[PDB]
Amino acid sequence: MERKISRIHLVSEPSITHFLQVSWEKTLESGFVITLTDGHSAWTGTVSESEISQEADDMAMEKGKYVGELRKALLSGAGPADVYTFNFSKESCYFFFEKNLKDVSFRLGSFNLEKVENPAEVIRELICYCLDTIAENQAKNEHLQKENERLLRDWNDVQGRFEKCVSA
Amino acid sequence: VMEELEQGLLMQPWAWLQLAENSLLAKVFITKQGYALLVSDLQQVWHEQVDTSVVSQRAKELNKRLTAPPAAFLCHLDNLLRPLLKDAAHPSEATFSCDCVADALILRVRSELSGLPFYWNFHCMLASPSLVSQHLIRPLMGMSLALQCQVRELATLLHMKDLEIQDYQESGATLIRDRLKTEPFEENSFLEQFMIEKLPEACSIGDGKPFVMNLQDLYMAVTTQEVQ
Repeated sequence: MERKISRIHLVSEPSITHFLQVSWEKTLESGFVITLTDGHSAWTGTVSESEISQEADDMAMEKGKYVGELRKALLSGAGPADVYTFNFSKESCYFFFEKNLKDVSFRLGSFNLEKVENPAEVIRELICYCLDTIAENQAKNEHLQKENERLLRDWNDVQGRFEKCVSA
Repeated sequence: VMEELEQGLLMQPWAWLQLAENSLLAKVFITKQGYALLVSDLQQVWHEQVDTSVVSQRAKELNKRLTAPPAAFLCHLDNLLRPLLKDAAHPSEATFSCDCVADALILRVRSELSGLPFYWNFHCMLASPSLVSQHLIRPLMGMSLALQCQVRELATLLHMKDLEIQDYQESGATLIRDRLKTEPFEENSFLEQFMIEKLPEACSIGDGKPFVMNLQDLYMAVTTQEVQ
């Protein structure tokens, strides 16, 4: 069970950012669930193994390469030089992302999301997940810093004893 | 536009193409307005000229999901093809295949662009008698005549050198090294020896690789002179 939250700039209104959370069990190959939000209303959708396999077959692409490209585009895996452009038609509830390639654009994925009646629940769940992960990271950092300080003190003591021994 | 593409194709050198155990000789000229292609296999010559509308339609039909202006498509095709044609043994990224229709030829090219598939298809009809003649026969004719003139000039130079060697031998000292002696040159004897011995291998066309590898500069010069 893993989930990643990313920020995106929809071309329709490139002034206010949106947040997309994608969660998967083991890898994106089997499938995942995606949820787009902007702070007021949210949409949700799911992609299964059959859907991703069909999309890859339509692309005449290797499954591994397609999975890697999807991971790069959705999990904010921006490379040294690569731009991905996303857009979500609200009227048709159709969200699709393409790989802009310097005046030649290659559409990468497209799905139809359903407007969830309750956006408050999903926003609250996202906030709760963020708070949990930040607390866990803070605890891990504190523990690691304490361990590093203790190890540094021990190393200093051992170095001093070694200097004394070599002198004697 | 049309004349520009025709002239660009005419003033281009032949390149070697290897695809699925088959070999071809290809001339390509790309431009923002369209492209011209002339392929051959030493038995038949196919020519295809495509403008903006046709390239756009074919790209949309083949690449269902590649929206781009036709000029960008032409530029990408040029960037993909020209380096491969210019130099062989290039990093293998452009795969080619040829399907011989009863009348036409379908050349399918599949390549990678930033890790994404890129397909294109050349639908080449049989080259017109005038185009094939102007592109192969007359230029080859000029190269043959130019090489004959070169051989004649080299024979004259050999005659001068042989005369001067005779002058040295008539009044001169012995050779420091005797292994450097050379017999007098005879045009008839040399021609007969070459024809009898090395013509079978010298004239072996094979699949066309030696022609592109050896004397493309002479072909380009002859074609450029013919243009003027």
